[PDB]
Amino acid sequence: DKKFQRYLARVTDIEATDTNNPNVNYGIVVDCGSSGSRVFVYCWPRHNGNPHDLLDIRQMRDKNRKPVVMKIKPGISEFATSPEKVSDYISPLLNFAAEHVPRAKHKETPLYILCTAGMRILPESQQKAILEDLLTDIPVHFDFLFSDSHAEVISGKQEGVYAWIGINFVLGRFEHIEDDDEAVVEVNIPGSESSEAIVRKRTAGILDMGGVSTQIAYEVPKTVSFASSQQEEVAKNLLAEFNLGCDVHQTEHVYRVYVATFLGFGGNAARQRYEDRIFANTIQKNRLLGKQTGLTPDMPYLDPCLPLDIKDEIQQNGQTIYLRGTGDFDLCRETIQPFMNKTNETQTSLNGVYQPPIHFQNSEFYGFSEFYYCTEDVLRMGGDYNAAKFTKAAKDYCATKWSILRERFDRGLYASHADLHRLKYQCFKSAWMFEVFHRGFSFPVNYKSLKTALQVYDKEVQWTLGAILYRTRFLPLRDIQQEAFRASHTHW
Ligand SMILES: *[C@@H]1O[C@H](CO)[C@@H](O[C@@H]2O[C@H](CO)[C@@H](O)[C@H](O)[C@H]2NC(C)=O)[C@H](O)[C@H]1NC(C)=O
Repeated sequence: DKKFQRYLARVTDIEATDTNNPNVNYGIVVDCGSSGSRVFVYCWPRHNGNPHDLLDIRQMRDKNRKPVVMKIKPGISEFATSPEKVSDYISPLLNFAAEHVPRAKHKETPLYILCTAGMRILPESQQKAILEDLLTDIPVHFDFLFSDSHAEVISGKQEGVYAWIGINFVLGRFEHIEDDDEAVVEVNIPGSESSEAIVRKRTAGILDMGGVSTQIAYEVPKTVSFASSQQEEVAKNLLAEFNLGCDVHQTEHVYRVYVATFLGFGGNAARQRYEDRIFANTIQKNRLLGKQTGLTPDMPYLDPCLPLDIKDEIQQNGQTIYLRGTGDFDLCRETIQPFMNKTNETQTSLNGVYQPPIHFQNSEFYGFSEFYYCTEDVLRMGGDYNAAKFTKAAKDYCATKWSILRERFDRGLYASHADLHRLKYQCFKSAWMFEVFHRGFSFPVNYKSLKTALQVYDKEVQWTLGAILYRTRFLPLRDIQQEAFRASHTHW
């Protein structure tokens, strides 16, 4: 009903942004990643004066009814030693934005340049060099609102928060009241009595398993009781407390969000760590004294995490170890358990990192990247996750002879996104996905509220959307509280 209407509205309301309307305002965000940089132009109409409503921010739409986006390579981090050269590298992006945003609105349009992993690993001295060249150079060539705070290297925690804001915004979870169809939660605002709890729309957490890293972000509605003051020190760094509303004295839009990123716990990284131990363990006595030493193709290591009868090899330090897949999904899950790096500490997930309790019976999550590729690309069951249906299909895929899988791949049976790498490593990654989810993060096997997906309302999740939404959160104060800040004239 209201979900279908919102679903239908976002897909069909793509009419080009009316640049001739003086009541539209604009904002610009640059995502400075490692592989490159992208710019997004967002617009919104005048705020309706309701303190409970956020801005109606949307991607700008050109005359062709396309999102106003441009991308360039290879990224800003490459100029670690050429900071003076950086302002010309982002010039194609700002000229692109200046074209679409009306000249009259440039002075009132903010520009935000937020850099992620590419700049995080540079020496701090060189990070500051790049920001300063942008800060001193851009204001002369463009009229956008650009200050020291507008150019920044954001942390991975901030990136997770912004992405969490982005998805919940498009899903309408910050629209309050009219939650008649949607689910609601009881919230304890940080630093407030237990009887001051409020009731508002439940939010959706995000699970993202990339090639290298796995990320998890969700809201912690209820007060958390920590076991140790030290545990709280760790949790401090994994918890974000912010206010999305314009009134700092209201609490309706105050959220506590947990964000954790696990380097080396992505699908591909896990497979590499697994192969590393197979390679290292060649000189273990059990491997040497058996017939799975792996030193020649006639005595290969039998890998249950590979499709049945596939022949693979590990090359490292000039040596070579030969493998043969036995396609045992359940045995693969047991083998890769150690690589989650779980400890015996309570309230911890991967790598012994603290995790706030999840109200599983009253929660929902979206699964991105491998969570979707491992359910859809070959198993063809993306969307609502069901452990029983997934484990069965995953088991059957792994037990299928490599030649049969290979023959089906050539006939086009699988998703057009699936390549031979997907066909080969689906088994390991499906089992890794299953274990990270159900024993890494401890989601119940019967969990019914996970939806794997590639996009939401037929559009990619823009963490830049959560960034613009957070940075512009006070603009509604103009339309609303003009009186509160009226100048007081003195009669001397
Ligand atoms: C998983 O845990 C293992 C240890 O249980 C980590 O391996 C250690 O990494 C440190 C680097 O900080 C080395 O100094 C140790 O020698 C390693 N020990 C062993 C036995 O290899 C490993 O880095 C962890 N994995 C991830 C992805 O964090």
